[PDB]
Parts: sequence; C-alpha cells; structure tokens
Amino acid sequence: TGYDLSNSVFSPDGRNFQVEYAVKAVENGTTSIGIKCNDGVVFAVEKLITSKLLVPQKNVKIQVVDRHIGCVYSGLIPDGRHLVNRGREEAASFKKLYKTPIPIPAFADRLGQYVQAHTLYNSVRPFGVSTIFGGVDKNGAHLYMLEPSGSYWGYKGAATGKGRQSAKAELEKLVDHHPEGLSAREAVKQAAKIIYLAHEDNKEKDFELEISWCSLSETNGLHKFVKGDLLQEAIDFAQKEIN
Amino acid sequence: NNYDGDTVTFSPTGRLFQVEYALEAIKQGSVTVGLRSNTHAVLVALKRNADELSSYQKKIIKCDEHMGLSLAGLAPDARVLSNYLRQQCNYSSLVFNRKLAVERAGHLLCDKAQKNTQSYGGRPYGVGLLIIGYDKSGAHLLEFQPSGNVTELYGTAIGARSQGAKTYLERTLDTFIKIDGNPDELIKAGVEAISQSLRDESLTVDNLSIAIVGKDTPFTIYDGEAVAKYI
Amino acid sequence: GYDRHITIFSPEGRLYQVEYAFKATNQTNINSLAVRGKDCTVVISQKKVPDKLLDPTTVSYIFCISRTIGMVVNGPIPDARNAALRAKAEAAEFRYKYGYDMPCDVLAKRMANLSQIYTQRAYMRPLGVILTFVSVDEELGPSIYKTDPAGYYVGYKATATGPKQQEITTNLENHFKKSKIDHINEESWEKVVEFAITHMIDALGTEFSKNDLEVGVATKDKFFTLSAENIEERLVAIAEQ
Amino acid sequence: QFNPYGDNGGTILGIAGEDFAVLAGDTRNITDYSINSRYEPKVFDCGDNIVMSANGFAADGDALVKRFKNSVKWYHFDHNDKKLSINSAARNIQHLLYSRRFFPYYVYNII
Amino acid sequence: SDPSSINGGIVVAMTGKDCVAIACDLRLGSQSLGVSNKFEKIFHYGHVFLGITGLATDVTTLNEMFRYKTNLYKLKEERAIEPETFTQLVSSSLYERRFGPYFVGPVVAGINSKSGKPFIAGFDLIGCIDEAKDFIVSGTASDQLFGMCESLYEPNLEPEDLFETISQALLNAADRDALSGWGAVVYIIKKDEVVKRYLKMRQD
Amino acid sequence: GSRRYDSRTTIFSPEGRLYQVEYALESISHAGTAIGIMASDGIVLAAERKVTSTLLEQDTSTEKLYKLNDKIAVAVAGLTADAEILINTARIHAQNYLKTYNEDIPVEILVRRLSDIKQGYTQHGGLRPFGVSFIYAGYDDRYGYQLYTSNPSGNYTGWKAISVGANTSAAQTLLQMDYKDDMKVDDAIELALKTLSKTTDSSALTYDRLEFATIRKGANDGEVYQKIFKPQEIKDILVKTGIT
Amino acid sequence: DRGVSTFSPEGRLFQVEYSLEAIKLGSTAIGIATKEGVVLGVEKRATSPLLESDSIEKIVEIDRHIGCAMSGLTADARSMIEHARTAAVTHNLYYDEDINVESLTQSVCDLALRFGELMSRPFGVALLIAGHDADDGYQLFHAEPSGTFYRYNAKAIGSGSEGAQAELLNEWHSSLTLKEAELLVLKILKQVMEEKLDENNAQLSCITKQDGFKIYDNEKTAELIKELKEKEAAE
Amino acid sequence: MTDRYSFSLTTFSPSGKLGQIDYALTAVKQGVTSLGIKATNGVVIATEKKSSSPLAMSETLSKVSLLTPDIGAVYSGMGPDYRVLVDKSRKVAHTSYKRIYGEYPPTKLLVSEVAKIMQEATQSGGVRPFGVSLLIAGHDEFNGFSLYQVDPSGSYFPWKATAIGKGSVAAKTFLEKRWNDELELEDAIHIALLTLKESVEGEFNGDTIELAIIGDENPDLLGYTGIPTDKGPRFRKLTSQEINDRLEAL
Amino acid sequence: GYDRALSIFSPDGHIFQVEYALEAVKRGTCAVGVKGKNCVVLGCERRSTLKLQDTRITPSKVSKIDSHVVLSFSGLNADSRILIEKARVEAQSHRLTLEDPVTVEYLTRYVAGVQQRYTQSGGVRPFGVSTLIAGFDPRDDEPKLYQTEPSGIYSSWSAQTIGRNSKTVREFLEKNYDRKEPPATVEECVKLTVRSLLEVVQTGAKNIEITVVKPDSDIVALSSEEINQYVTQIEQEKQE
Ligand SMILES: [Cl-]
Ligand SMILES: [Mg+2]
Repeated sequence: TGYDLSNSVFSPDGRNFQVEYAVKAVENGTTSIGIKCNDGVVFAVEKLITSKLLVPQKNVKIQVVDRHIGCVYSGLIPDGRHLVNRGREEAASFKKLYKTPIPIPAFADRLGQYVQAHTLYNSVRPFGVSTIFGGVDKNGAHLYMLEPSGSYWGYKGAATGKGRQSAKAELEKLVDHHPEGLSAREAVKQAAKIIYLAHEDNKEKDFELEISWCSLSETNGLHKFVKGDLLQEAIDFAQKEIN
Repeated sequence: NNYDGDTVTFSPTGRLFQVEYALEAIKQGSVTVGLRSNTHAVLVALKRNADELSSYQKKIIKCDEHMGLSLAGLAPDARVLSNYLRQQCNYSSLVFNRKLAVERAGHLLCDKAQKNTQSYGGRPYGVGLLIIGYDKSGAHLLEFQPSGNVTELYGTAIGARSQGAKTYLERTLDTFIKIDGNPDELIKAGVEAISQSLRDESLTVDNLSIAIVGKDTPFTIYDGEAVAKYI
Repeated sequence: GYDRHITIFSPEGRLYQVEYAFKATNQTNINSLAVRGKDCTVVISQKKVPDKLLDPTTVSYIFCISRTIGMVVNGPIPDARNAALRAKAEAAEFRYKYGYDMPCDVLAKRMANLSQIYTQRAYMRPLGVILTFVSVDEELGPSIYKTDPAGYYVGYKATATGPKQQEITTNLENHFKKSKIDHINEESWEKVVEFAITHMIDALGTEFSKNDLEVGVATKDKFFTLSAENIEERLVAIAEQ
Repeated sequence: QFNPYGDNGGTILGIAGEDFAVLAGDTRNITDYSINSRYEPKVFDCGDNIVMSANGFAADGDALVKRFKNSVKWYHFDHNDKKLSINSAARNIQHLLYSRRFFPYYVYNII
Repeated sequence: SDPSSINGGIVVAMTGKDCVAIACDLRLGSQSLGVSNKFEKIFHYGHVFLGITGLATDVTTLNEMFRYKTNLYKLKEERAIEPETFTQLVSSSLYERRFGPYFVGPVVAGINSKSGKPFIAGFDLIGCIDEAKDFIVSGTASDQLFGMCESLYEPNLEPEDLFETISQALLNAADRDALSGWGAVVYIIKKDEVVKRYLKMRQD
Repeated sequence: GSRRYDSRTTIFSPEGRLYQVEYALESISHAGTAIGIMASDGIVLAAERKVTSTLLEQDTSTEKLYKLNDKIAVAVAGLTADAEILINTARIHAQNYLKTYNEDIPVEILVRRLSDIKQGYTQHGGLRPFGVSFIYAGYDDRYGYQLYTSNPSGNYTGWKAISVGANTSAAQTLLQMDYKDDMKVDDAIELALKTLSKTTDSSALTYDRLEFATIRKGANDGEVYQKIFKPQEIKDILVKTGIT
Repeated sequence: DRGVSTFSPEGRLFQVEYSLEAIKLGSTAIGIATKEGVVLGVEKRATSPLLESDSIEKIVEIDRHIGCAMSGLTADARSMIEHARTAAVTHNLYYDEDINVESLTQSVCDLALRFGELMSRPFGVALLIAGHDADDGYQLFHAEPSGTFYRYNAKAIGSGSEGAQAELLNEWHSSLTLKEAELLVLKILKQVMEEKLDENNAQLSCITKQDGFKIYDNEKTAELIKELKEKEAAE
Repeated sequence: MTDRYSFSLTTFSPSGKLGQIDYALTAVKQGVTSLGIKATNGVVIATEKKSSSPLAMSETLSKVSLLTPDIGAVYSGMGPDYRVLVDKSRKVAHTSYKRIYGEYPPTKLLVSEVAKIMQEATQSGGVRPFGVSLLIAGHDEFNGFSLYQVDPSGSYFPWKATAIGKGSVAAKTFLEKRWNDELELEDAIHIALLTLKESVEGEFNGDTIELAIIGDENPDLLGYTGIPTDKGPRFRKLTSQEINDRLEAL
Repeated sequence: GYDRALSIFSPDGHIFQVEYALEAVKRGTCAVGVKGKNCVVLGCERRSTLKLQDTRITPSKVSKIDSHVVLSFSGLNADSRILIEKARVEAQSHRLTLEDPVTVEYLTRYVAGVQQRYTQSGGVRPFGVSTLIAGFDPRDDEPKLYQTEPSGIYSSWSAQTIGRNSKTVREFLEKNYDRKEPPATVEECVKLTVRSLLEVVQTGAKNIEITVVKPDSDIVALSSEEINQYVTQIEQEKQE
C-alpha cells in the first residue's frame, strides 16, 4: 500500500487513485448539465443559496470561452476557473495563427491534453472538476464532458455533480422520446426542469437556477446567458412539472 | 491523516486538508464584519492586541481610491494579496484608464490563491479577506477564502465568533440594504453587527477599526478618536 | 517499498510501475486485431458505447496519425490521445526535416524510445497504452508495428491486443500455419476486412452488428477509417457465405 | 531610419514666492510648423501640494508625470499616508530620470 | 591593421625521398619595427611538426592548444598522434572559430610511423586543408615562396639535397620580403632521426 | 512530491559522520589492495586485480593503474567507472595548468583538487559520492617524489608508504615494520610485492593477478620516467624477488 | 518527510512555531519606550570567562535614528541587519530623508516568510527594533520570524521574557523619564539573569532625537548599576 | 512540472553495496544468453533471437547492431535500454571523435564513451541504471581486433572470449576448454554455435540465431569505388542461410 | 537544482544538522589559541594513529589567509579547505577594492557568515568545522584571536580551544590564564600553549604543532626540536 499517496503512481490494479479521489470532489459538488439541441447547445447549473446574504444573479458560475463556447463545471470552483483561463489562452493562440475561431472538437482536445498532463507528475494535483462544455462551429453543434483523468467524449446530453444520476435518467428519456431532435427553446425549458428534478439530492438548502445557450438560429452561434422573461418562462415550466 | 502532508494530495473522500488547515487559521483570527447598501459599503474590524503594552494589530488595508479590504488570519499573507490587488488596480488605471471592477478583483484573487493549492512546494494562503468597493455598477462586498472561493454578498463576517454577526445581518438584511445616502447609519448597523460576536471584551477607542467607501466617498479608514463617535 | 512507486529496480531486477502500466492497458476491456493483405493493412477494434447519452461518433480508439500511418490504441483514452498527439507532431516534424513521409516502423521506434525514457527517468510515468501502428510503407510494403509501456517494439505479420488477445493470437497463428505465407492472399482490401472480422468472430465467439466494430484500413498513399454503413456492407457479405 | 524622439514645443515657467509658488505653461502643442492642439494641458497637480510639468517631447513628458504620480501613490501605501515633501519628490524624480540615462526622457522638468 | 601581416613571418615545408623538411624565419615585428630574431614558428607534438605563420599571439595560443590536445590524445589512445590525424584536428579546431577566426597559416609536416609515408599539409585561417605532394607555403612572402618552390623543387630528393633546396627557397623569398628574415631554421625529418639547422642570412 | 524518495546523501549522522562517505569506504574495503611506497630515488605502485579469469585479455587491460600525465600516476581502489570520471578530470586539469603557466602541475595542486571535487559531492548536490580511493604517485621540482591518498570524504594526506582497499590494516602494519628512510626503489619493489603476497585473499600471488608501476629518476640524466609494467615484466620481477 | 511550508491542523506553520521555541532559549533582551527616548538592554551571557565579553554584539545600529536588539539564534540576525541597513540608507538615497521606523520594520518582516523549497527555513531570531521619526515619535517594535510585528510601549524577549513582561506590566507608565527607564531595564535584567548582573555581562543602549542611537560604555552602565543598588537599599 | 528528482536514486547501503547496480545485474542475469569470441583474424558475437510471438517478424528486431563500420555490439538484459544505448553510442562516435579527427574511433575509446554514459545513469539525478550488459567487438589499425564487456556500473573489461546472461556460467566454462590463441575466424564461429546450442531450448537455426563478425574488409558492402584507401566495413552480419550452412558441419 | 531543506527546526526548537555538525568538530583533533601581550600562538594536535606519514607534504593544520592572519580549525578536514579558500579569495578582494588588508575581525565575520549561509540554504549541509582565526590588524600591535562555529556565531577570546577533549584544556586555561597579566613574552605564551596541549595530547613528540604570529606580518612555525625543548622543560619542573 501507499499507492494512493502520490499522483501519477499506478496501483497494482493499473489505477491512479489520486485521480479517483479527485472524482470524489466532483461528486461532492453541485449539479450541472448540458443538452445538445437541433442547431446548438444549452448549459444549466444548480447554485446553492448558502445564505440570504448572497446577492442574486451575481455569483455567475457559467463561463464563456472566446465568443462561441460555453463552459460549466462541478466540484472545486477555482480548479474550473483555472481550466477555463487555459482554455481562453488555447482559443486565443488558435485564432491568432489560424484566423478562424477554434472548432469545438479541437478545443475539447486542448483542455483534455492539459488535464491529462496533470496526471503525469507527482509535483501537481489532478483537477477537482468535471467540465461540461460546447458550442457551435462550422460543422454544427457539439457538446462535450471532461473528467479529472483527462477523459472526454461527445454527448447528446451530459450531467455531473451530486445529482448526476437523477439528471442522467431525465436526459435518457429526452433522447428516446425525441429521435428527430429537440429545439433550442425546448432545450432551455427541459434544462430548467432537469436541474429542478436533480435538486432533490441537494434539497436541504434552496437554490438559484442559471442557464446559458449557443444556437445558430436563436443566438447567431454566439454564447449568451438566458435572462429576464425567457429565464422566468423556463422557471415557471420547471415549477409546473415538479408539482 | 496520511493525506495532509502537502497541498498536492487529495484524501480518499476528495478533501484537501492543507487548504482546510489554512481555513482553520481564519477561524482563530479576530472578527471582522462587512456590509453594504446601494450607495455605500462598510468594513468593521475588531483589532487584537498581544498585551496591554502592545498596539492593536491593523486589520484594514487600502487598495485604491475606490477599493480596499479587511483581513482575518495570517497578516503577512494579507499584505501579499493586498499588494497584488494594489498592482492590479494600478495596472487597470495606467493601461486602460479604467478603475478595476470589484467583481474582476475577486476573480484575480481567486486565480492567485488557486495556483498555490494545486502545485507542489508552495502552500495555501492562511488568510480570509473581505473586499469592499464602489465601481460603475455601484457598491460591492466580496468574501475571499484561501481555497480560492470568492463570493459577492450583501453582508458577511469572518473570524472567531463570526456566526453571531452573520446571523444578525441575515435578520437585518431588508433594513440595512435600504440605508442609502446615510454613511453614519450604515456604520451603526455594522458596529451593532460586530457587537454580536463579542464576549467579555467590549468596543474601546483603540480596539475598533472602521472603513467606508461610496458614491462620493473615497476609501478611508477610521481609527482612534475618529471612531469614538460610534462607541 | 518505494521501489514499486517510481521506475527504479526492485531486488528481482524488475520495474513494477512498468508492469502495472501493462495492466492499465486492459482497463477499457476492448480487443483489437491487425492483419496484412497484398496491397493493404487492415486493423479492427471492438467498439463499446455503454451509455445512451454518449455521441457514438466521437467514441474511437483509432487515430489518423499522418496520411499514410494509422494507429489503434489499447488503453485509457487520455493516455491514448497523449500518444496520438505526440505521434502526429513527430510525423509532421520528420517530413519537414528530412523531406519524406515518416515510415511506420521509424515512428514506432521513436515512440518506443520515448516510452523507454519514462521507464528510466523517475519524474515521468509510463503511459498505460499499447500502440499498434499500421501503414503500407513505400519500401517495406504492408506493415504492422506495435509499441508497449516497457519501450519494446517489433514488426508483425499479424497481431492482436486486449484482454482476449491470446485467443485471437492462436486463431491467427493456426491460419498462417495452414497457408504458409506471411499475409492474407487477397486482392481487394474489402475482403481483407471481411477476413479480419470473421476471424475475430470465430476467436471471441461473439456476433457483431455495425455499431459493435471499428475498422481502419491502410492503402498505398492513404490511411482511412470505415463508417458504420461501410462496416454493415462488410457484415452482409460475411453472412451471405 | 526611425527617430524615437520629437519636439512638441511649448514653454514653462516656475516662480517661487515667500509663502506660495506658481507653475505656468502655454497650452499649445505642435510638430514642425503645424498645430496639434491649442489647448493641451502641460502642468499637472500630482498630489501632496506638488505641481509638475515636463516640457519637450510630449510622449516622454506624459510618461514621466504618469510615473511620478504613481510614485506618490506608492509612497502613501508604503509609508503610512505620509506627505511627500517637495525636496523628497525632487530626489525621487532624479532617479526616475537617470533610470533612462542611456535612452533619456527628452524633457526639461519643473516642479 | 591587417592581422596576418602585423608580426610578419614565413613557413615552408617540402617532401623528399622517405623524408620531409620544414623551415621558418625567426622574425617577430610590430609592422616596420623588428622586435625579436628568436621567434621560432615551428613546434612538434611527438613526431608531428607544425609550423604557424600570422598573428603571433594566435601562433603562441594555438601551439599551447595543440600541445594540450595531443597530450590528452596520447593518454587515451596510448600512442602518439599521426600527421594525417593531426591535420584533421587542426582543421576541426580552426573551423570551430569560423566567425571569429585565429589569424594564422598553419603547416603540418611529418612521417607516418606505421606506413613510413612522408606527409605535408597546409590550411587557410579557418581550416580548409591543402594536402600537397610537393610543397606547402605560408606567410607574408607566400607569393615569393611559391615562385621559388615551383622552380627549384623536384621530386624524390635526398635529405641532404632537400636541405639545400628548401633553404634556398626560404632565404631568397625572405630577402624579397620586408616582414620576413632576421634568421632562419630548417628541420630535416626522417622516420627515426630529426636534424635542426640554423641558417646564416642577412640581418636587415 | 519527489521528497518522498530522496535518500539525502549529504547529511550528518547524530554522531557527526557522513553516512554515504562511511558506506563508500565500506565498499572500498572490499576492493583489490593497492600499495604505494616512496623511496629516495623513486616511487613504486603495486596493485592486485580482483578474481580474474583465464579468458581475460590482460595485456590490453587496465583497472588499477592510470597515467595522469608524464610525471604523475594513480592507483585505484573502488568503482572503476567512478574512477575514470575523476581521472579524465584530473588529466584535463594538468593540461589547463600547463597551458596557463607553461610548467608541469605540482603534484599536491592536482591532488588537492580532485579531493575538492570529491568534497563537493559530500556537501551539496544531493548525489552519491564517488566510491573511489586513490594513491597518487608523482614528481615535481619542489618536493621531489611524493605519495598522496584521497578517499570519498575528499580528505587527502601525504605518505612514505601507504595501502588502500582490502586488508589495509594488515598491510600497513607490515609496511611500518620493514620500511626505512634510506630505502631504494629496488628494495621498495620487493617490499610492495612481499606485502601483497602476505595480505592477499588469493591462494598464491601470480603475474596475471597484478598491476605494477614505477616512477624513477632512473632515466637518462635529470628527468623522470614512468614505467607501467607489462605482464611478462611483472612475471620476471616476481621470479627475481623470489615469490614464484 | 514533510513540507517546510506545511500547516498544522490548528492552522499554524510548523516551522514558524518551532523557530519560536529557539527564540525562547535565547538570551534576554528588553526594550522600553518613553517620551524622552527608547532604551534597549541585553543579557550578554558569555559561555566562558576567557571569552572577551565586549565582542558580544547583541545591540546593533541600523541608522542614526534606529537601533536594534536581538535574541535567539543571533547568527541569523546578521543578514536581517544587513537588509535593514541597506533599506534605511537606500530610502535616504531615493527620498533625501530618514525612513519611518514602521516602514523599516515592515521591510525586515517581509524577509521572514520568504522560505520554502529563497532561504530554506525561517529565521531563528526575534528582534526589538527601536527608533524615532518626526511623524510617530519614539517607537519600539517586536519583529518575529512569522512576519508579524507589534508595536510596544515595553517588551521583553528571550528566556526570561514572560517573567520580565509581567514585571514590565506593573512598572511602565506614560510619564517615565529616560533615567527611570534605564534603571528599570537593569532591574528586570538582574531579576531574570542566571549570573549576577554587572557592566561586563549586560549592555545598555538608547535612542534619542538629539544624540541618536548610542551604545552605553561599560563605565557609564557601571554607575547606573551602582545607582540602582543604592535606590533599592533605600527602602 | 519540472524534473524535481535532482538527487541520486542509486546510493551506498551500510554494507557498501550499490543496490540499483546489483539489481540491474540481476535483470541482466534473467536476460537471454549472448557471447563473444576473439580469433586471430577476427571477432564473433552471437545471441538467440527469443521471439515473443510467432506472428512477430523477428527479422525486424535486431539484437546485434553496427555502431561503426568496424565495431559491432550485442547485449543481454532489457532490450529497450540496449536500443537507446546503440543510438547514443552511434552518435557519440561522431560528435566526440569523427567530427574532430576525421576517422572512426578505436574500439576501446568508443567502449569508454559508452561506459561513461552508463556510469552517469548510476550517479546522476532522477534516473536508474541501464539494465543491460554489452559485448562490444571491433577492429582498429593500431590495436587490432578486440572484444569488450560493459556492465550496468559502467565498468568494462577486455576479453579473449566470454558470455553474459542466462547460461553465462556454463557457457564461460565451455569457452575456457575450447579457446586458444591460434584460432581462425571460422573456428571461432564454429565454437560460438556449439556454445550457444547449450543455452537454447527450442528451434536452433539461422532464423532463431543472430550472429555477426568483425573480420576482413568488405569492399562489396562499401557502396562506391574510386578511393583505394577506403576498402569497406569489417563488420558483417551473417545471413540466415550462411548460419545454416555451418550448422550442417556442426 | 537540488533545493531540499536539510537544515530545519525540530519541535524543541533545535536545528539538528547544525548540532550534528558540532559533533563532527568534537571528533576532530584538538586546536588551541592563546594570545600574549605582543603575540598570538596557535597550537594543534596531530593524532599519532597515522605513522609512515610524509610530514613535508601533508596539509598543515594552521593555514595563512593573508600575510598577517592565520586560521586553524577542528572538524572535517575537507570542509575546512573550502572555508580557507573562500577566506583567501575575500582577503585579496578586500585589498583589491579598499586598498587595505582585512582586519582579523572582518575576516572572521566573513568566514562566520559563510558558515551561517550553509545553515539556511537549500540543498546544502552545514560545515562540520569550527575555526580559530588569529593575527594583527594592519599598523596595529594589539593581538586578535577569534573563534567561529557551524551555526555561524563568532566571538573574541583571550584564550580558547576547540576539538576533542577541548573541555579538559579549556579547564586548564581557565585556571592558568590571567587576564590582568597575560604571557608577557613569546616564550611564556608558547610554554602555556604547549602545557595546555600536554593535558590531552599523549606523547609530546610529533603530536604537537605550534605556530607563533607576531605583529607586522611576522609569522613562523616552530620545528620538532624547538617544541621538544618546551616539552622537556615542562616535565622536569613537574617532577617536584
Ligand atoms: Cl529517439
Ligand atoms: Mg631592415
């Protein structure tokens, strides 16, 4: 034993226990999801209201990379911010050299390689976040999810955090009942519902809903936050479904 | 236990003990309170002394004409972080002729503290900060934890016995937020809030430390007979 | 017992971290196979998409390293992509410096040398992957070269990798014992893919749908992967005889 | 060949009284025979009851004033809001100027 | 100003029958001024001889450098260096200063101890080898030496005849050069004996 | 991090000893015995090769006695590979001194420095020390014939006669008994071989198990000659002294 | 083993807390601040009678207006003093003025936490920095290896510190004269010292606005010791 | 990141042992048998091609390697370590010798350079020793033919004949009886094949054995004509057929 | 680079590596320093376990740092060479930049500073050496004698000893050395230095080294016979 004391050490199983412990920090965090729609993607997140003293709509969790990519994450919030700062540097250097904005699959690998690099040495700690991200590029819409190990895949729907099982079950229903696809405005409504349904796992404290989206028709392929009437419409739809 | 030797090591339950131990240093520190309205933002700090011959350790540091913070924990770490803020506030002014947004100041502190929690050799910061400021979007109050977490709040408190002051502000939320265009009444609410965290000792003239910033009010610190008005 | 944590010798003259990296290779529970035709080199690999929420098009362990060289990986995807990116960079640098396309075996050696360094230098861990490089080399013809975490590499007539490699290996051994040649005597690559799939079916004892497999084909001057519909056409031809 | 210097003209004047001081300067900014601005301020309030004007090459004058104002700011931070005396400011400015001894600020300065 | 002609001097080497000869003047100057009449420009590392013309500080520096390198060669190889090998070492060492060269004109002379074959070679200041069968020249009177050597030289000369040919080539070339003279030395080299003769010449 | 695996090669024990230096000395005690004896008219270096084989090519072999320059030689006891690293540094050295001052390096100056390099590995860098002990035999015009030794601690001392490697305790007693100040090279040669013959762990001392060398003013007139003995020459001197 | 910059479960840096234990083993140093000046006094503590006591330099000049006394691993103080002197003189170069005592103390304390894996460990010495400036007048600071500094009216550091601090608690008042402060330092030093206090095993010093920082002669201190004995015998 | 292992991983134990070197030698012991025999007019080096799989093309894996035209090498122990050592040995022969002296290094000096590389891996920071023993055969003008062994410690010894790896103890005994100073190259090849048969279990033929020689100059393998002094490489790897021909007269 | 913190504090406030460096000094051969009215004498022990030694070429225990200053030591021999070399370089550097030779106090302060630097620098261990530095300042007739140790502390001494059995010879010096009237002549100073070593040394043959340093760069090392005469006179007076 002692294989779990140092990062980048293979156990006799062939496992990196330090990365598996980083996943526990992710599982401890709040719920966040992603939904791939007809011509774009929708991101949503659960924000726990620890106190009445928290200013509403100020502590923004979802982050934009470039102008066309949205990023959300669950776990250690600072680790997520660090990862997004790198993502922005990667996106900036890509555009600087190649002119075109970074494609989503290209961007996904840039993060993937960086996260994976933090599993190669004992002088660094693995990332304590699972990151859901995506957007619209020349080849259409893309949704990705990235784990502490550096592992990532493309997704139709994605979920992570303490209420991931509940969320995943709801996402699976949408995939089955909508093979032809889901619209952007529908995906926003469904996203609100899923966060509300996933809140049963964090039911002690009340929460604040935060949604963003990229859509070719609705946002011209740019990342925007869901605000005002459209946000309230989604909250009303979500509240109606739980009752 | 076996996973608290350095900052680069997760525990089996996904915890970072060195960060948690750094968080513990804040709880040992003296109490400080932060609260704001729409027009002004106020810091109130209980200063601590070594003995009767000693001075009372300063808790509040100015970062710019429109921004500053109060500390709780390792004072030298606050000096490092406040110096960083001073430089960032100053970079924004010299390069962009732009006063640094308080929200962006919090994002910079978060990112600086985070690098110390993921790398081998270094250590987490052992101090908590309450940043107040007035920028283009009005008054602001931030709470900084050395884990990296930064939170924008209407009011809060950190340090020893800080739960008492935090409960008071949670009740008074609707009242003190409305105190607009009245700095003295906002400070009164802050002095009354920090009083809920006191035991045995009371607020004396060289014990209390207050700071304020607002619409037409540069960040200024009040100590000595300047705070006798509020005792 | 710190000789089991970093890559230094144990009293038995062993490197335990290298041995445990070999065990990480089978963590994905995927079996791969590579064979050579007359004009081509074919590589097939099991494809497993357990989650319905996954986009199956993005789930892949086959990589296009250069126009001529293809690579299949046995091991976790983060290390797989780490190796893939490096191989792509090396192949591109080689062409720029030396004025001709990097050969499959030369790339394999280069990646094997990099792997050797991780077994000697302490700060770098081994990658828990086995890399199978395939091409139709302009000098050597159809080529299969495989690399492992120990830094070992060698050319192959055919090969297999994964949890059930031995069953596939013996199945291929027995075929080449009959034919008494170092390749699949077949003109078209389509029929070489059909051979590869058939012999994996026989060895593993499982039937395959179009979404259960992943195929890579190397011809002269290009390497390419097959789509689900291209594989379906391949499965139909097998069933009809 | 690139000439990093220029001449923006202007003239400045400082006179010291018994209990007061004046620092004057024209507001004209020029290159060669053209006028850039008829009103471009050249004399600045730098804080701590000190006024300053760097005359000659405007880009170097603006940089020096900007640096001295910054020096005043950090003097307060580092020394408990102590007032920077005029003699201390003068000495500080010497070190700002000589820091570029081998690529000078092309300005005549008066405080 | 021209570093190759401040100090002045000349070196010439010739092959014979089972022998080589190498000779040099003894002058060291500061342009017009004669400073020393004892500045020998020929050195030997075992049985390999090296003559160096040009800037005197570089002549002295290179001698000390090749002494350094040949002494280490011998300790590791457990044998003395041969002329063909030494020639490559000189070329290597000069070209490593390609863009800040030693201002010299070296000349190698010696007999391979194994094959018995006479060997001479010359270089430009940055290592280009001139492996000649007949003769090699270097210095401020190189033009003069070329004319004398090309007219006086004939192949397969005996040591005592070769001595007279190289000596007359040097002496008469030196007397048509202001920056060469003030004495002269000739080395006659055979497989296992070497004679060194100081010549009598005009001292102006 | 990496701290977990650091042996800490450059630290004191509670008793004030350097662990790695002491353990390096323990390694050297198992190495073949090397002996140096200084006479009025020269120096002798004798050394025992470790359990050789009949198929070892002896005439082209060198594991004990090395040449640093024309005036100075060394006998090795310990890791041969480690010794060669230091030997090449010492050779470059003697040449640097010769290039600078145009004079052959004084023996002590060369010794002091190899010893300073060894010292460095015991105080900084975190690397293991060199598992080597040298016997330096040399000549210069200041002190004449000189014998020195250096060990992994980087400490060096001068000697009239000295042994390193295996059985130094027994060997030093025998040397202390039979050595005299007015001794000559031919006598010193005999003493060196007799001492090895009695201290050896082998059944008998033969030519194939020995390396031998002398530094003599026995060269034509005022100059010094190094003689690394050949296998046949070692065989002859063994018969002459009456050992075989 | 374990990191040098490691936090304990209680939220303290192990190495900083361990350095504080080394300071407790050090010889006593006492400082008293008054409106007429600041007095600094130390226990020399010679390990042997053959040791020439006048070479023991535990009170040190930083500038004309700033002095310094030390306690603990005194060898560690030399680089701190060097930095302080450089800081004091450098500020005089840049600003043509004396440097504030607080600013000087802050500059010294900035070195304290520059240790990790920069120097390899914290300083094992505490400093009493006494001085005068025009803004805040006569000041006494206590600079620790934690990077923290407190201002004090009176302070004792070293082996007899807690006993001396309790005595300074009762004796100090805002109207103390310089002569009274001198005798008070001698009184408390004599109380906590192992050996009998005299002019050779104890040293006094002060800082005044007029004369600046001065280390007292052994002849001058001897008279203050004799003056102390008589006034204690007076009642 | 940064390589933070700047300290030695090989250290002296209380008994004076260097553990990692001993353990490296143990890894060499487990390795496949290889041998070398020196003749009057040549040197031979040989080893078994232990194929990991019959599907693997054992021709692509070369255990015997050319370092210079007149120097060859074979190993026992860890194959990947050997491969990188050959790459470095080839390069150092150029950088530290050929680019200076305009000719290839003699055997002993190239061996010295290889030995230096292996010694440094025994003392430098954050590395383990190489897990191989090398047998380096070669020829040069002034030293003639020679055969050297190089161990993980960096120590090297010249041999008339020797063996390393699995059955080295038995093989060295076999060579002691057969070796003499009057052996011709063909006699040494014959003895090499006899010695190697004892350590091999399975198939024993040209396809399972790898054997090379340092012998006469091969002008046919030079690749060009016109320069009399350039007469071709003395290193030659024997073909599968050439081995089988000598196994019939065995 | 190797950055590991080897010298660190322990729970009880001790730096063990510095304390273990003092144990290396305790193991080292005895060294003694005594200053008279117009001179300083440095005595050193030579352990007689090592015979067959060449005393001409063996590194002497007392080292000249400059023409007017000397340095002896106790502890690790190899470590002492590094300090001496640094001290010698600094001595020439001081002459080169300030046009005066170093004072004995300055040279001591430099050497002590080097020793201290090695107690809080990463990747290095403390010097296992204590030194006695003695001499006369330029144009000064007052004798100077200083001591240093691994921790980096230094101080001036009327008389002092370091190394093995230094406790015994210090005991001797404390009762025999009078401050009011120190050794007036060179003879008296050397005699007292030899007497003090005879409490510990064993035999008074080649085991005692003596070096006398006088003002104005007048340094000389006594021979075996000269020292043997002191040994003879001391014991003949003792037989009474
Ligand atoms: Cl490579
Ligand atoms: Mg003339």
